[PDB]
Amino acid sequence: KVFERCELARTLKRLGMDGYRGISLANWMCLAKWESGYNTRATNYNAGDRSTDYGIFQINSRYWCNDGKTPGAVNACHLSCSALLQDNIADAVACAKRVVRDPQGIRAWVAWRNRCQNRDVRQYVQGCGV
Ligand SMILES: [Cl-]
Ligand SMILES: [Cl-]
Ligand SMILES: [Cl-]
Repeated sequence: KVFERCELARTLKRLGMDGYRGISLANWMCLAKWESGYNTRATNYNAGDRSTDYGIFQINSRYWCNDGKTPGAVNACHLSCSALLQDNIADAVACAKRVVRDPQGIRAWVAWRNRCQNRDVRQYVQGCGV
């Protein structure tokens, strides 16, 4: 599914994302907008390294989830990558929390550095009741 902005924002707040390891809700919103345009079924194959990025946060199969088809991969989220293609994003959120427990935090996503870091991301949550 393709979330609407404010419904997403409340969905993520319910799932404990606001201020998770120091990360405001707006940053997560910015990350989701730029990774997938709020589309849980979004995928991107990386021909270069044989990995795939899954779902609304575009979580990569090499490190985080299992798809069976990525060399030398580990599954730190302990999930099938299919869990990251669901309408219900709880599993994707749990995995995203796990990504940011590692030592880069949100910096693990390059789209966040490009499109979010040291920018004014207030607009993402404006009007949403969060
Ligand atoms: Cl911030
Ligand atoms: Cl699973
Ligand atoms: Cl679902």
